[PDB]
Amino acid sequence: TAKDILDQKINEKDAFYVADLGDILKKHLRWLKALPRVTPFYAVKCNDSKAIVKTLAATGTGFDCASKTEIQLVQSLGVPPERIIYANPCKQVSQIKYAANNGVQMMTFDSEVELMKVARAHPKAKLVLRIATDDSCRLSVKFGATLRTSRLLLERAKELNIDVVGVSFHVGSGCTDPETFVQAISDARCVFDMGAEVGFSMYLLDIGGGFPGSEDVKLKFEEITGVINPALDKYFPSDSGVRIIAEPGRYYVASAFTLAVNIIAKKIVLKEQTGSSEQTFMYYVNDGVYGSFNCILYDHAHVKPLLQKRPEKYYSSSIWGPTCDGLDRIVERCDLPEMHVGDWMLFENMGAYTVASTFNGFQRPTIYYVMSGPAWQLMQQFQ
Amino acid sequence: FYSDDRLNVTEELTSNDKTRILNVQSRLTDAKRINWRTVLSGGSLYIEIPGGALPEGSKDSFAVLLEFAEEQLRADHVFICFHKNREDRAALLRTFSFLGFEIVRPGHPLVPKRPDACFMAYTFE
Ligand SMILES: *Cc1c(COP(=O)(O)O)cnc(C)c1O
Ligand SMILES: [Mg+2]
Repeated sequence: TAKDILDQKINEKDAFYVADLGDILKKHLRWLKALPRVTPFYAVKCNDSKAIVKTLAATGTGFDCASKTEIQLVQSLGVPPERIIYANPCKQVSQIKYAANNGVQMMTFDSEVELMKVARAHPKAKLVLRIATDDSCRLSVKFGATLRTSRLLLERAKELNIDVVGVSFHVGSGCTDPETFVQAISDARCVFDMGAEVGFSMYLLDIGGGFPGSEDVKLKFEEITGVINPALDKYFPSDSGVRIIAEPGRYYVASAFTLAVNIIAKKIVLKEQTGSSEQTFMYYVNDGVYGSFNCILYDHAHVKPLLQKRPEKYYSSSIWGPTCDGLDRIVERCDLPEMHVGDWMLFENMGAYTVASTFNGFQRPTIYYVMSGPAWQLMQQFQ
Repeated sequence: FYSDDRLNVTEELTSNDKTRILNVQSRLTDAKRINWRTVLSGGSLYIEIPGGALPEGSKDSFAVLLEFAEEQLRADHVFICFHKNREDRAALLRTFSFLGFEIVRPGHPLVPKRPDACFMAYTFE
């Protein structure tokens, strides 16, 4: 179920993916056991593959869409508008207009401009005020409203007769301290209360995403939820009737995908100096940082290559993309056997922010989905 | 200089050139005014991100800038252009990524040939 389809596709060019839907079902069950009070709204931007969205639709998740395209896709799979939230940090009038025309109610905002645009194109929308979180991974621009701004925006909203029904926040994947959630939740409550003073009856809490997609991280998912749950019980008890949702992205899809790339070029580099004398290799593959490896440029990610052909002396080696750009370096240094043009290399945990572009002209790599018998039975359960 | 557009949140002035240079000042209420140097070429707007940290209210400033690019300019794309050799390159990339920008492949026809620069693009629907 793992490398069998991989090897089968190796035996009988272009870099391709093998994805395990069963792993995704596992992720969903795991979410159900870890956060029983929280409804997951899958962040489509993470991986907008039709099969993923269809699987999660069948299992009954919501959908965090960020554009007309994602909304159209999700709707074209039979998903009711009630399971969709439009949560783009920066929306245009036309976008919001499309949301209004197509039945989408839940929508985020963190600014007066977004608010006035919403009042302009989508009145009677159910607004969810996005609040900022502690930035200890960092960003160059502040996202989400401060508490003061939150109050002012609430007053402005009631002033514009717009309905504010809740609060959202988004810690992000760069989190190293689960405390960041608690604080945020605390703050959300403080905003909820503010709403009560303005005359709003808020019921929707959205704790966003940022939850890890693999165990190859420092802060595990269960370690985060184990801190989230008591925070929720304290600041948002069940008796209040609060509806709690989240916007997980990488958590659902990261570990389900394995990428196979092919070595398209090869160079030998010998460093000589009298007084190291070191022989190293560098390989060029048919994918890179402008393709599936944006994470190299985004998060300075350290990906680890895996031999599809496990064996041999090991040499210091580097792996590069096909663009020959100074930034298209996938692996700076790793120990590998001497490989050849035409050999394959595998990279695991490649489901999040990898696939899909259309702008660059780079056609989406082929994906092979695999589901075991029992996994397909469990799939048939939800549907 | 030529007065291009004036809104309640923006003031744009044009500088003389072949392709139209637009100095775009955002004026958000209770927020410091922000000047962006942009260029309009081939139905696309290219915005120069200046060295150093981005000013307060850069998010809303960019929101109104984008809205101006779609509504008034009727642009097909908006480009973020910045010096590749920055210590905060990844932070910028992440930021505009959140805003909806995607990394442009070096050598793309819609991007000028400058290997010392990073480009992200935003496409309207
Ligand atoms: C980017 C983003 C996410 C991403 O979630 P991940 O689990 O980190 O992939 C979720 N929600 C919103 C609103 C986002 O903008
Ligand atoms: Mg996640």
